[PDB]
Amino acid sequence: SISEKMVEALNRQINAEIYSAYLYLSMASYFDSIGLKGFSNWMRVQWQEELMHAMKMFDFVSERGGRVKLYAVEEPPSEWDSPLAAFEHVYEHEVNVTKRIHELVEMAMQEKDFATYNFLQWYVAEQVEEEASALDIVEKLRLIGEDKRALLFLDKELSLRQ
Amino acid sequence: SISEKMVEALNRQINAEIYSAYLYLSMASYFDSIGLKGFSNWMRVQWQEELMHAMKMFDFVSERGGRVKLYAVEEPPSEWDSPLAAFEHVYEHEVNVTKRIHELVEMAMQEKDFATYNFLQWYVAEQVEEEASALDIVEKLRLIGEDKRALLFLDKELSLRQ
Amino acid sequence: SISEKMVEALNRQINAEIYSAYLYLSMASYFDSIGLKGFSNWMRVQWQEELMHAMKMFDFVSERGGRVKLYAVEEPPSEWDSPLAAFEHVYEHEVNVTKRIHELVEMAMQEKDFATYNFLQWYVAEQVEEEASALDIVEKLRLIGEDKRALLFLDKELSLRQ
Amino acid sequence: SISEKMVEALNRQINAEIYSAYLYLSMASYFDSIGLKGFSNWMRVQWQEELMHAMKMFDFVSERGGRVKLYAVEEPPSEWDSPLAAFEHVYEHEVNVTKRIHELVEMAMQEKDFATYNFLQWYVAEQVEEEASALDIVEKLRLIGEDKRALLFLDKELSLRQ
Amino acid sequence: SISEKMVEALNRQINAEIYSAYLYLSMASYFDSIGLKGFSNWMRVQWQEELMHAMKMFDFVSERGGRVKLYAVEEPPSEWDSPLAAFEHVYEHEVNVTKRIHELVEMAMQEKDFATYNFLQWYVAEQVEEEASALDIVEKLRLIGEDKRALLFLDKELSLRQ
Amino acid sequence: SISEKMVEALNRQINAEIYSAYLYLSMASYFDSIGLKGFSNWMRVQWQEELMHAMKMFDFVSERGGRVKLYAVEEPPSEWDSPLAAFEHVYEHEVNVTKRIHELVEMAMQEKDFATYNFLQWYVAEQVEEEASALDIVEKLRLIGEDKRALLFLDKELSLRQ
Ligand SMILES: [Zn+2]
Ligand SMILES: [Zn+2]
Ligand SMILES: [Zn+2]
Ligand SMILES: [Zn+2]
Ligand SMILES: [Zn+2]
Ligand SMILES: [Zn+2]
Ligand SMILES: [Zn+2]
Ligand SMILES: [Zn+2]
Ligand SMILES: [Zn+2]
Ligand SMILES: [Zn+2]
Ligand SMILES: [Zn+2]
Ligand SMILES: [Zn+2]
Repeated sequence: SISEKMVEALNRQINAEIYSAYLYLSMASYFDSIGLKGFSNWMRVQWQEELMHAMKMFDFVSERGGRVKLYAVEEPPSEWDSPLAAFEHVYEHEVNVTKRIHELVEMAMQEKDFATYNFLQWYVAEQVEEEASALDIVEKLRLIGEDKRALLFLDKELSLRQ
Repeated sequence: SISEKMVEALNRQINAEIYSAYLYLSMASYFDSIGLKGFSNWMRVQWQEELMHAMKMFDFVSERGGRVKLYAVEEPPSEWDSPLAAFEHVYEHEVNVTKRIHELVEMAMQEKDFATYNFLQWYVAEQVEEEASALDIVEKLRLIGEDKRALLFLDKELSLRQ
Repeated sequence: SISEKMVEALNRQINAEIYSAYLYLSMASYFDSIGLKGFSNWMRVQWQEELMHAMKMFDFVSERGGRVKLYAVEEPPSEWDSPLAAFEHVYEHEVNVTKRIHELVEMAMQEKDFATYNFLQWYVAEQVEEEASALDIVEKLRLIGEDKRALLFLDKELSLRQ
Repeated sequence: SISEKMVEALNRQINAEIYSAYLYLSMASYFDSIGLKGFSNWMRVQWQEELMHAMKMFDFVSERGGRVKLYAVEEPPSEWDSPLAAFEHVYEHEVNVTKRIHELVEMAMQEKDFATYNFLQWYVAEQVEEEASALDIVEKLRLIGEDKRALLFLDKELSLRQ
Repeated sequence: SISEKMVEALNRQINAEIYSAYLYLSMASYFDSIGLKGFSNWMRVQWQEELMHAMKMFDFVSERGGRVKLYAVEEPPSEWDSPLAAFEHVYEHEVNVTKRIHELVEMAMQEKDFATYNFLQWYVAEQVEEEASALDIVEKLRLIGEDKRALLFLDKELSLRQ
Repeated sequence: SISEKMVEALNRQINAEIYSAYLYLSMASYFDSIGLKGFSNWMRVQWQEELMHAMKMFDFVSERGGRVKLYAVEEPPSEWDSPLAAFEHVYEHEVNVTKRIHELVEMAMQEKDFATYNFLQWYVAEQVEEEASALDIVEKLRLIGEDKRALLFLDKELSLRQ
């Protein structure tokens, strides 16, 4: 029954989801600059999805009678060494988001805030996919190496994402 | 071929459109906090629309051969004295966005960047609608004054925005 | 931001577009009077179209924050020497309408009223069609000459205008 | 009111568009000859597109009251050293096309020929896509280098163009 | 199989078909200059068709393993004394075309190039229609003489061609 | 512009595909002799399919303007120690065919004969299925050993092939 500490922690996480969106938008611009439009498209859809994660939590906080406060969204990095390094960064970033969602879950249960626990279980399950989807692309890119035809094949797969 | 100056200016405007979106999202939280879900709905539509403004320019910059650089999105104000004050802030903000667009249009003309000039005409037209829509709500709020039943009539009208 | 000078000029042009309509309605009566019901139809369609030209500008003036003032609509002439003379007048009239639109365009450019400038571009494009459509009929009526059978063929063709 | 000079210049551009088509049709022959049917298909589409560009300006010139004069279409080159070299020539050719459309735009601004100026804005925008589309393929071929499997992957992509 | 002799002769016929197209494009501008939009429609459809006759041969040469070489397209005549004179010129040009097609047929057969012989039969049959359609309109214009309504009736009939 | 060398290598592979068919027909007669009419059926289906492989390549060489030259089809072996040994011969024969296909593919790429490369990709993918199908059956026959009912069960399953 929503505490100030919970609302603050969720507002910080709204900020981290928007930051996640903006990181991937910056990667969209990186992949565009190196001609990989399929990879770009993947990042743009991820930036759309992260903003939906944020908005789902924005509505939740407000539905619970809490007040959403918005914080600065930081300037994201703009360059990566390669496609592999970008997706390794996606994976480590998402692993980190996972850690934060788990601390939120533990904070909810500590306060016996069952509505927040139940609402967060959606993110727990979405984090499982985020990490697996990023990891699978890291592994493909590791196999691919410098094979250009394979890089383009993957770029076409990623094109299809909606 | 687009100049570095013109790319930097569009990049700063992409940032101003994202901040616009973010201002409106902050307003949405303010309207929720005062029990005006219709006004809040209107702001949430406007936040999606400003992000569309931003992405149209984001795609144009790279289509032109330029590189988008993303900057920090500043923490927006979070309180307004009244619905009327919020919408006066919307109107003044949009008038100043128009000033920024027109300065872009001038800088394109000065550089004979016909491509950018042409592209920006969409924003010139769009700001006419932005300023009018805001101003119409300011004028209704002035006509309404402190009549709260008429405020809630407007609130219902705005909840219909899609 | 839209100047009083630009408003007044748009208001005079609205008057000119309604007078155009009224001039074509008068020609319609003239063509009925000499048994050319197709020519009459063409003028009735043109009267409806000029009114649409006027209303589009009517809506723009308030959208920009100005106020439309409506002025008297002048009594139009009512006889022409021939179908050709009537259509040469149509063509010259439209040529003069174009000159007036291009003058608004210049006044908007001089004021850096980009909004109004962009809006006027539709009228720019539309006068191209207006001049050519009239001129095509003028040219046919010159080719036709005094051949009344050919005149009536043209009358039946114009009766098809929707 | 459309000037002789502006007519000529537009007639010469109609020629340049037809030659563009023809050059692309030559490149389609070349691509067929080295067994790249997708690249050939892309060039056939582009030949049809350039003729549409030409026919748009052909129609405008007579709609403005001018007279199209048709000039000889020059023999295009028939061979390139590589697919990459053909597409570098596409990009350069389109950048040079853009320069001529922009000169047309200034000649229109200079003569206060707003009607032509406005009609040319379509070609301004279309040259943005024409340059980007060609540069994207140039950059792809530079990434592909000598990898013939990757080249054939790009050849299949380009088959899809309609 | 296909000989260099046969390819050269087909490449020159591809040129002649394109020149046919371009000739008919020139006549389109002529008819447009004298206000006959139906006639001009007919000439634009013919230009499209002649280009299709050309592309059909272009694709055949290439399918047979031959190489299409494109040559310059010569500046067509731009003026005729009358509609009748323009259609007599159509009729005579197509008569000459039919003679060259019959010559190609004979060359194929002398060479025992049975694939080319069979392919050109399409053109044999098509030249039958081309000549007859042109001659039908020549005879119609001959009857019409100076009758203005009859000229305008035929013009409308020709406006229906697609 | 398919080379003489490529044509000869393809003719040799037509001969190899016909011999493949003939080998399998001989294995049909063998399986017939030891009473396994499902195994026989599988071999007759394979004989028919290898003949289709051959005829697809016969048609390709001819469609490219090349000339198919047919060579002697050698006498195949007529006896095998057991069903297991027949299917191991099948397996190793197909692995040998795969190796010949990969050499044709590399010749094609060496010559930049992309139409032959692309055609050959059908055989590359078919050879994957051929090896897998034969190996699956080898593996089942090793598990089977001398178990009479398991052999009969596998025989009935091979009966069903069409
Ligand atoms: Zn997220
Ligand atoms: Zn995520
Ligand atoms: Zn905006
Ligand atoms: Zn806005
Ligand atoms: Zn009008
Ligand atoms: Zn008008
Ligand atoms: Zn073009
Ligand atoms: Zn182009
Ligand atoms: Zn023809
Ligand atoms: Zn013909
Ligand atoms: Zn086979
Ligand atoms: Zn096989």
